[PDB]
Parts: sequence; structure tokens; C-alpha cells
Amino acid sequence: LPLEPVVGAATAAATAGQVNLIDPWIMNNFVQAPEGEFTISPNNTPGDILFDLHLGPHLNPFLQHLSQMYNGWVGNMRVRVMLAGNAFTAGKIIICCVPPGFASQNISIGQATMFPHVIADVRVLEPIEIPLDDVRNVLFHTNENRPTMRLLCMLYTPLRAGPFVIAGRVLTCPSPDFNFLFLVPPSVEQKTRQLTVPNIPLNNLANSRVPAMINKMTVSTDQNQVVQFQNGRCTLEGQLLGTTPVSASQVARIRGKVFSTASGKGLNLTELDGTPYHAFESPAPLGFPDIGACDWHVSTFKVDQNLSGDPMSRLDVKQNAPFAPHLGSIEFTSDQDPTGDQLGTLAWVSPSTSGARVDPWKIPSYGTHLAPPIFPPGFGEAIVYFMSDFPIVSGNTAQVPCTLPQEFVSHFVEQQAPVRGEAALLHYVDPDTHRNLGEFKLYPDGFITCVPNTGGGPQNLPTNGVFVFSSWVSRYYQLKPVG
Amino acid sequence: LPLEPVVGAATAAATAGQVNLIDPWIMNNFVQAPEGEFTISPNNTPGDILFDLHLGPHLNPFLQHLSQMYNGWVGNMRVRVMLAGNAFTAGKIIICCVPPGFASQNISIGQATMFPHVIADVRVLEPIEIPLDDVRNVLFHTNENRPTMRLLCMLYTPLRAPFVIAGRVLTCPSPDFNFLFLVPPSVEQKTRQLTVPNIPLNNLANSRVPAMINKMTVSTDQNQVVQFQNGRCTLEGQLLGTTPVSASQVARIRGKVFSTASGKGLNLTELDGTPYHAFESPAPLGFPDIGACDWHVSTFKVDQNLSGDPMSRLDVKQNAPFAPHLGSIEFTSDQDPTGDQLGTLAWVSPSTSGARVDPWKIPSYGSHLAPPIFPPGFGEAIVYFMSDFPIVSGNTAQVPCTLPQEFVSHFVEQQAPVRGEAALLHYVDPDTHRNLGEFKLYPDGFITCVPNTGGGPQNLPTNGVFVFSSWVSRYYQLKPVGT
Amino acid sequence: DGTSGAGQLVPEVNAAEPLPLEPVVGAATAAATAGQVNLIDPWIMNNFVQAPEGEFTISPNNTPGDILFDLHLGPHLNPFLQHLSQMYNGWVGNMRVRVMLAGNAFTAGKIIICCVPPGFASQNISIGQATMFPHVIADVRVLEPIEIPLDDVRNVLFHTNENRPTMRLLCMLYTPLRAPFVIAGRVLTCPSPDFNFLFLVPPSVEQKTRQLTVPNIPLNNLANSRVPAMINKMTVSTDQNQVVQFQNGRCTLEGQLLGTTPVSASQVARIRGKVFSTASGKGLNLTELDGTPYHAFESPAPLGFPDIGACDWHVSTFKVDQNLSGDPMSRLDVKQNAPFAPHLGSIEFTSDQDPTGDQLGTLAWVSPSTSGARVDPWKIPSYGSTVTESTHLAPPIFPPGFGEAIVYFMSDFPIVSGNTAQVPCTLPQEFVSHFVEQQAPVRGEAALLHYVDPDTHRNLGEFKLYPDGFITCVPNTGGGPQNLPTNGVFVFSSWVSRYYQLKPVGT
Repeated sequence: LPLEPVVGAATAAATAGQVNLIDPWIMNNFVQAPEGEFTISPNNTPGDILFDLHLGPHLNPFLQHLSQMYNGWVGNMRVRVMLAGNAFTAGKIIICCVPPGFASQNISIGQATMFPHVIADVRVLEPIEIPLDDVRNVLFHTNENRPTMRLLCMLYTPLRAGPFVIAGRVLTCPSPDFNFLFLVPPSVEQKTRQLTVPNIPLNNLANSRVPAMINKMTVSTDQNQVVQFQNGRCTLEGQLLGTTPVSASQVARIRGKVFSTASGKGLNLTELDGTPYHAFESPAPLGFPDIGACDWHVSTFKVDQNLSGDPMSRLDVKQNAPFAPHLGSIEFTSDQDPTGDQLGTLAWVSPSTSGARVDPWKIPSYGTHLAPPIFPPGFGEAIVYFMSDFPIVSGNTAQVPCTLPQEFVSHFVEQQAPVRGEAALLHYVDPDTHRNLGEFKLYPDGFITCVPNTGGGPQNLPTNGVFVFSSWVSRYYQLKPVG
Repeated sequence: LPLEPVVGAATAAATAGQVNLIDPWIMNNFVQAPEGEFTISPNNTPGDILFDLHLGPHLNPFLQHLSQMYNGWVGNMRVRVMLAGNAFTAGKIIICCVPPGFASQNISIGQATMFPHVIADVRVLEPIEIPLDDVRNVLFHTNENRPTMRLLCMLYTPLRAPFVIAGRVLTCPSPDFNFLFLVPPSVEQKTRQLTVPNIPLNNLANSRVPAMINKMTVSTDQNQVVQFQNGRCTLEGQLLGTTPVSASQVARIRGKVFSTASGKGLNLTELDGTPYHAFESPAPLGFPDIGACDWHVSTFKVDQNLSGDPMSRLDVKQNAPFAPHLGSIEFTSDQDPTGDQLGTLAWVSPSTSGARVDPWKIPSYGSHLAPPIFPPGFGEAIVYFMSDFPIVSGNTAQVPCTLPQEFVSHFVEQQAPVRGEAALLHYVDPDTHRNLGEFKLYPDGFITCVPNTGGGPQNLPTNGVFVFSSWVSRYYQLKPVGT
Repeated sequence: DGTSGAGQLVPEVNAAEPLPLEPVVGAATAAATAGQVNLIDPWIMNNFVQAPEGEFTISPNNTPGDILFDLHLGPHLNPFLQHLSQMYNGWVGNMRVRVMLAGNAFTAGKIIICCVPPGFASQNISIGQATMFPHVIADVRVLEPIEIPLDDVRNVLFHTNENRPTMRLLCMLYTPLRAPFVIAGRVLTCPSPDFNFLFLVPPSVEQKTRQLTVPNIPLNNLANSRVPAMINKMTVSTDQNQVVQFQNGRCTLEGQLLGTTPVSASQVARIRGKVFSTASGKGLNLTELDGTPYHAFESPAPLGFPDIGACDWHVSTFKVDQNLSGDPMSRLDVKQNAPFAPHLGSIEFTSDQDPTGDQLGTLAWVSPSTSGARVDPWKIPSYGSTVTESTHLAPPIFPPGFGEAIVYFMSDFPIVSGNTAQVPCTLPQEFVSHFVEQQAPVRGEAALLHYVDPDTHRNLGEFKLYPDGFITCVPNTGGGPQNLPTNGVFVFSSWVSRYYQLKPVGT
């Protein structure tokens, strides 16, 4: 290779506080990378990306567990590539070393030979060993994200034999130039956390919009519908968006004070614990329903007395032009007499006119710092929604969709993990036989996408599996079809 | 110069992949930089800015062409400055070296003495040589944006001389210059060069109506502001407003016909059948913007089976139901249009009887627009490009714009960065290659000039080609064009 | 490579004889007379990088005697040397060529690679005559790649970017291939330790060292080149032996327009003239699109004249006069009859409205010539009134065989009662206006293009751009390119030979 030898730990020996050691049995065995599975099929053209890495301590699950009590790292790692072919095949492969700070859209196979490369045949027997060295700009890497040295593997000549696919594995162990740098109290710094997904089956996740359970996932019928839900919106760093509450006993709730004028009878909106509502950036009080273009039916009760009568009194809210909850004022009608304070929940909806149809894929017009919409991205990636049984009269369906469940939002808020990639990769896993049922992507804005089969998506999967985080991938990572 | 000796690649030899040598003949002659030209004038005051350059490999057209092959760079340069004045213009200048990390955003002429500086007169014959050193904090410089050293030229004493003083800046590298990591050439976007297309003026298409550019002119009242919505594209390639890419998408309307009790209408979609989203764009891409008039759109029906006469002329009035931001217009026509209608604006007419049509206004979409274009002062005016178009009862029969469509389609394709406050353009006759005028190209996407008294750019031939010259500052004074 | 686990089925090293040519001195000659001698990067001198003309296929459709690749000795055989060649002027020295071949353990065949001296110019060197040059006969089953020195036989002290003959490598098939199969071969080059560029020149100014590029525009943003509309589909024709001779949208890769091809995307299908009206009827005396007079020359018509033949035209014009009152437009109806002769600059029309003076208009919609005929959008009009006049049309386009098919670009356009309601072309207008500005030289017989998805940067199909200005493909059985997504980007990959076997596109 045209690479000069680099030095790992002699530059950061004098200017850092400490230089710490590593258990010598980690330096010897080769441990498989997180995304270290790739196949080569005869349907592949020359030029397809097969794998893609970048240098760090996350390429080895011992270094990732050791780095949570340290502060810096330097050094080079060693990579193995192991193919599985026999003596009756033909084809080549290319593995190039892209330097840090190089940004480009696509690299052809003619431009891939201008990097320091290794062109390896398919029929090889001993595994290919490639040095992955550290080309630094500073003395030592601290615990932030910063672009590092990449490997890039592409097909070079197409595969010919005589559905024979060829499977490959990537294995990685550090060189003796690897070192950690400063003893820190473990798992306290935010920069060394890792994102995790709760260990709860799908038939025990609550809905994030109505108070019911999730029973089956679908994809929408339209494949480019744009959704702008305001309940169940939260990014991966634990920043709530819209009117998303935290717990699951706060979804689709209403608390306010009743005023009685000659104009009608209405509600002055407060929050769900007695604090007065502030109109700074929230479109509504935290816990307000977002079912748009319908007629709500909220059943409340009287709060601060020793009640002797029948407390429950249904209230009917119509989404006309006086409906403006952003100012903290909705108008209702009823058959009982609700006075004072009323804490209630949304029971069921109704259409506006006498013959209209309730479309639960829409949001009301509040009157103002809304949540941003969700466009369906990439190549064939479809946003997976979660349906739930809820009483909707005179509608096309009885299923209410969402993007994330409530126990995901209540976990992302407490966890406060950072984002180390451009997307996440999940694995739907049966909890009995531990077999992988399908893979999904988790984007940094909080919506799960997938690539479905023709005529079948995630709805064909059973409803008692458990999501499991795997690793961080790029945005253009290819998924497998589900169905 | 009061500066320590600064080493080159001796620090970056350890932690980089390669260290690469260059030609020993580049370090001998002084070549004019692509950011060289500046002017001194008695309009200036002691304390202005004549040029400012950040240290890099883009200060020399040999190092710029070499840096598309490499990744990093380390080392110093040498700068040499020429002036051209008589023995009747008295005054000094001052060229100082501001280190990186010094942030004050205003430097008095008494504070610029406290840097490493060269104080030079304007009556000098031999040029002035000053070394620009690479004071840095890191081991080497990756081809991206980090603060490097600055040259900074100010007027140090008032100029008692329309006489301007031309100046040029010539650079050559020191013997300590070195590039670092070989990549494939011309793949990164960060080391690209801005070009202007090599087309004559009469072979350029208009950007507001479907016609060809006839001549250039300036306005009569040169303090009128314009807010055109087609032909708006910044130099980095970001489209603004409703500007389309190609030249066959200009002033075209496509939508589905709906009938109601009050006339007919069109439910607007995009220009290929894709549904329109009411977002950041004020209209579907390619919507016309000739305001305060009545349109005449001639459409046909997108259908495989047509008979008789497939054309229909829709007359759109800009009354209160004209609201293209919501996604609906109205029309009146004597034919019977149905289904998906696609058409192009044909001619415009006055709104009421006796009134006249103004082609400089824009319609009212609302009942997220592009920012207005203000003239940048210093006795300049905006160059407009005129084109013949059928206009009844108007002042002129010609429609202006701010950029040709090929310029927009070139800036979108190239995506070159911006290294200056303006771009100086020449206008050359393509036979004898003489020069006819100087124009500035601002990074907001419009071309200005300084018109002569009694004339302007409308007295020039109409077959000249624009040629990129250099990157200049905001106060470069242009020679007046005209007669 | 893979000599470890390939068994002993294939040979590993090509046993070759030394070539019958003496070694050639390098850059020591141009030290006394040239101005400068410029050193280059030592990291280039020992890395084998794939040449731009570095792809070929050996398919069992090839006969013995087909040209696989053909290289002229220059600095354009290496992308580092090509990118350095735009800065300097002149060069000397030798190169080092390396050919990669890896078939199965089942295939069979041989190739022959010969060195032709400068000045020996002949067409169709056979495989009998290629033996008489210094040659190496290599197998198609070897593992270690063949290395061939490309010496620099010359008459003068050093070279220059003008037109002079240089040495050639010429690799042809020798015995037929015997096994759905091809053999992907790659050619990799590296300079000798005697290579040297000579004189510094302003970079990327001269024409002879340029590089052909294709625009970075998606498919749905390209304009049609025969009617004013946008491209929305790529199809192939049914009759694969139908000849097409279009007039608009014809441009060679060197950037030299043919026929009535305009430059801008707003000049297509336009007519400008001054209306005369005798006692017989009404007509137009044709001028150019900017008022300049039109003379009978190499073009058969003014630039931008429409070319949909054997039909009726409906053109909607307007007066060029400033003072307009009332209804400005006027629809003209043209028949392709005997008084239709745009080569002499006169047509004849009828209209309900009355336009006079100067008129400028655009073709609106077409119509059949008779009450029960059809509209074929694949024909062209007869420009000359008498058929024997030399009107200097563009030459017809023939498909180059090997199962290939020409790609057409369709657009929605109001055709009344035709075969389909779409108009084809050969090149988009943004390709013509990009080929005219660049003026890049052509270094092969085709240009392999890839149709790339703009987001995931995948690969959807291979295409070939021929130097006469059209794009071909090999359609799959019962499919074609009309199944592809309509927002891809054509990227340039390599310069290939005329007999490159593409992969079938579509389903």
C-alpha cells in the first residue's frame, strides 16, 4: 500500500494526563464487526457498495464497554475479510482507504483505484488482512464525533460461476498502538452513552394519541402521504415536540375552568396539574388531542369537592371557526351542568355534517410553532404506523395511527442518549425462539421505516415480537424486504 | 518582518498518510491570483478595506489546479502587490497580517500598525513584497473551512488625486509548501472553481416568459426595488422562489378542472402530475409572476385520445379568488376544458379598461417569498435582460429579468463555493476578443453595472460572451459603460 | 490475486518470449533544448491506476479478429497524468500497461496484443498481419496479470499536444471464446521512470487536453429537442430495423451542429417571417429567429424550424410591433403540400384571423394530412420543392447491431389522432447545449454511460453514447428501458470499443 506508517500513542504521551493499558487477550482474538455481513449475488453490477466502516472504538464490543470509563483514544486497528467460495467461480473485489475529510456523492470503480487499494479475487482461501490506520489532525481523539479514516468495499468484476451467492464476514481487532487516555467515573458522561430500545413486546405498547393499546402495524395505502401529527413526536435526544406528554395517563386529556356567558358555555384551558397555561411555544396544553376534522365527545368530572351527585358529564366540542385552543378557549355544549373545574378524557368522535366521513389522518387548525412534517424518504422506504382500536363512528376505519408508541417516548426522554450516526437499525425479534423477523430503520426525527414486499408489509408479522437495537448505519443503507 | 520561522510538513510527516512534492518551477515566478484586483478612489476614506485574503492553495492558479488532486496542505506563501498611479496622486496604504483566532470585526488605522505590516506609498514603481506565514494550531489543514491567516489592506492616509488607481495581487508558494493525501481529481465539491457559460447573449433564454433575450438595459428610475420570483438562484446553487431548472418549465400551469356554482377553476398540481404541497414555495415551480394584469393561458388536455381542436384559452383574472398559494385559481373561457389540463401563458392584458400593465410587479399569492433585490449603492444600477413578448396596452412590449435561464441551470449543476463578496465579469466580443465592459455578479444572483451619463449597457453589441475575471470586494469601482 | 484456492485448473503465469524491439531512451534527449523539465509525484510512479479506456468484454458473439481495445501512447492513459497534462505542454517517455483477465476453469480462448509503429497507417489489420509485429499471445484463463511495455518510438526530440502519430497497442481476439457469459477485462496503467512533462502553460486552456463530461441533471428536468415540452419517458421502437433521420436534436460529440439544430431550449419549433399576401392566397417569407435574413446554405431551413413530417401544422403567432390593440394572437394553419418549400424561404398558410407584418410563433398542435390518415411522428418533411436539390440533411442513423436498440425520449404533446400521443427525439436539449460549449476531443468509438439513481447512488443500467450523437441500449426480453425510474442521472464511465457487450436493461 502507498500509506506511510503512522504513530498512535507517542504523540499523546507527553501532553495527556495518563496513558492506560488494555487486557492483552483483547489484542489477540478477532471479533466480528457490528455490520459485518455482506453477500454477493449474480444480480449485482460492478460498483455496488458491500460494506462501509470508519475507525473508532465502536468496531469492537470490548472497546465500546471499556471506553465508557475513559476519555480519549488513539491508534490503529486491523481488519479481516473472509469470503466463502470454491474453485469454480470467478470475480474480483476492491477495498479502498478513503481519508478523513473527503466528502463525495459516489465513487465509481475507476475512481476507487486511485485510493490506496487492495484488489482481491473471490477464489482466495486465507483471509485478507488490511491495516486501518489513524490519520489524525490533532494529537488525540477526544470523545466527540469527528470524521475518521474509512474503509470502502466495492464489487470490481461481476460474479460468474459454473442462485449461488457468496457470503462475507468482517472481523476486527486492535493493533498494539491502541491506548485509552484518562480515567473518568464510568457511565456518567453523556458522550459515551449508547441508544437502547425497551424490552417490551408489541402487544404491550400503549398508543401515543388515544388511550388504547397497539395491536397491529401497517403501512398506509398511499405511498407518499405527508403526516404532521402533533402527539407522539420526540427526537432521539429526548426533546419533545408539539404537545407530546411524557407518561401514558396524560394522552388526550383536558383540564380547564368553565365560564358561563350569554354567548355560550366554554372552557379556559389550564394544564393537567393545576398550573396555568402559557402560550409561549406550545400549540396547545400538553396532552391535548390532535384528531382533526371531527366532533369530539369529552367526559369530565368535578374536581375539588366532596361530591354527592353524579359527577360525569359529557361535553360536545365542534371544530368550527370559534374552535381556537391556542389562545386557551374552546366552546362546548352538554346536557348536564358542568361548573368550576373539569378534568376529562376524549371518549369518541363524530363527523361534522350529517354525512361526512371522519379521516383520522389529519390535525386541527389551532390558530404557531407546530411540529415539522414527515416526508417519506429514500428508495422505497415506507413509514410504518401503529394502529389501535378506538370507537370512531361513521368512519372509513376504526384504527388510529401514530408514529412512535408512548413507551418509546417515555424511554427516550429518560435515557438522553446522543446520536452517533445518520440512522439506526432495529431488529424485530421473537422472544421465544430468538429468530430475526425483519429489520427496520429508526431515523433521528422519530419514525420507523421499512421496505415492504409486493402486497405485504409489516402487517404479516406476528404481534408479540420485541424490537432490539443493533448498530448505527448510513442513510443509504439497503434494507431487506419484509413480508 | 517580526515573525518566527514557521516549519512546514515536518510536523505532519508523522500522522498523515503521504507527503507529496510539487514542481520546483512554481516557486519561482509570481502569478496573478484569482482574487487579485482592487481599486483605490477618492470616494474611499482612511479605514476602508481594499482586499482581504485567507491563506490557502486557492491563491495561485497552479496550486488551485493541483489541490483538486490532493486532500491537505501545509506551508507558507509569498505575496506581491502592484499599484498604478501618477505622480499627482498622494497617499499611503498598509498591508497587515491578522492571526487566526483574533475576532474584532473592525480594525482602526491606528490598530493595524500593531500587526506585522508593510506601509507603502501609491507612487511607487517597483512592487511591494510581504510574506504570508502559516501560523496554525493543528498539524495540517484539511480542505474545508477553518480560520487561517489573513492579509488585510486598508487606506492609511487620505487620497488627494474620475481617476481610479488599479491594483493587482500576485502570489507564489514558499519552498515549504506541501500537499498531503492523493484523492481522485475533481471529485470533491469544496475545491471547485466557479465558471460562467460560454454562450453568446442572443443565444440565451429568458427566465420569466418563454422567449429569447433581446438586449440589456437599466431602469429609468434606478432606485426602484424588484422582487421577481422567477430567475432567482444564488451562486452556490440554491433555488429561490418558484424558479424551475430547465428553460421549458417557465410560465406553465397544470392542474385538474373543477366545476362549481360560481364559474370554473383549476386544482393546481405540479408540472409532472405530482401533488402540490403548500409549503416553502409560494406556488408550483414554474408558475408565472407577471402581476396586476389578466392572463391568457393556452392549454391542452393530457390524454391519449383527442379529436377536433384540442386547444383552449383560459383567461385568469387576479381578483380575490386568485389565490395560488392555497392551490386554486379561477378562469373563464368559451371552450369546454375538462380533466388534466397543461398549458403555457400566451399573453397578458390590462385588468380594467383604461389602465396600463406594469411588467415590473409581482402577484399576491397570499391573501414564504423571495427577498427583494436592493441596488448596492456606490453609483450602481441593476442590469435587466429584455425579451419580446405580446403585451397589449403597456409602456414597453418587453419583459425584464435578473438572470438568464442558462445561468441558473449552470449554477444548479456546478455547485461551486463562493470565496468573495462579488464576482467581476467581462463582456468580450467573440471575434476580436476585445473588452466591452465590466460587470459585477453578486452572490445573491444579479448583475450590476455603473452606467455612463446619457447611455448605459443598451449601447453595446448583442453577441458578447461573459467571462469570469476574479473575485472582488464590495467596493470595487467599475469603469462606466456606454457612450 | 487468487492463486491459492483456485486449484491447479487454470494457468498462473503467462510464459512469454521477450519482444523483438530494443529499449528506447526516455527523457534525456529533451534536457538540452526544452525550457523546463518538471518532476512529478513519486507516489504516482509505482501505483497501477485504471486507465480511462480501461474496460472491455470478450463475448462468444465475437468473431476472431475483433478489436477489444486500442490505445495511443500519450498522457491520457492515466487519470493522474491526464489531470497533470492540462497544466503542462509536451511530454516524453514510456508507459507500463497491465491487462487483467480471469475466466472460469471452464472457458477457452486466446488474445493477441501487438505494437504498431508510428506512421504505419492502415485500416482493418487482420490477425495474420498482427503476427508480424512484436506481439504476445495470452490466454483468457491466466491469473497473474500480463504486463506489457509501451515504448516511445519517435522522430523528434519531444512531443507536443498537436496532431502527430504515436505508438499503438492493438489487442484483438485470436481464437473464438467457448464456454449468458462474458469476460470482464480491465486495463491498468502506470508511467515509467522516464516520464517527464516539459513546459508550464495556463491550466485547462488548450483544447487538445480537455475531457468529455455529461451534465448532472436528472431525467425529468431535461427539455425535449423537437417540440417545446419536457421528457417524461424513455422508450425503444418496435421495428428495430426502422431508419430514423431527424433534423432537430442532431449534434456530434465534438460540438458541431447538424441540420436545423438550435442551441437554446426556447428556439425549438419556432417560425418567424414577414407575411405577404398576393391574389392567390397568403404566406410567409421566412427569416431567422432574430430578424436576420435567411440565405440558402448548409441548413435546409432556418434554425429551429419544426420537423414533424407528413402532417398539418398549427402555429400561433403574434406581431413584433410594439403598439398592440385587442387580440394579439393569430393561428396559422400550414399544409405540407406542393407550395410548402422552406428551403427557398417561403411557406403558404390559411387563417381565420388576419395577421400582417412581421410574425413570430410556436408550433401548437398537429393534425392529419387527409380526413382519414394518421400522424406518424417518426417522419420528416420534404424541404425542397423539387426532390433533386442538395439540401444538406443530417445523415441517417443506423443501429450498430449486436442486439442493440436506440433509446428514444418521449414527451407529452397534443397530437390529434396519431399512433401515440408522444413525440420522440434522440438527444435532450441540455446535452446539445453542453456539447457545444465544451468542444472536448473524442478518444474512442463509444462512451459507456451509467444511469444512476440520484439519492442512493445505485446503478440501474448501462448505455453507450456514440460519437454521431445518439444513445443505445440492449433491451431485455419483453422489456426495455421504459421500466426504469424517471429521475436518474447519466454519468460518464469510460471510452469503450464498438463491440462492447452491455448488460440487458429492464425486465
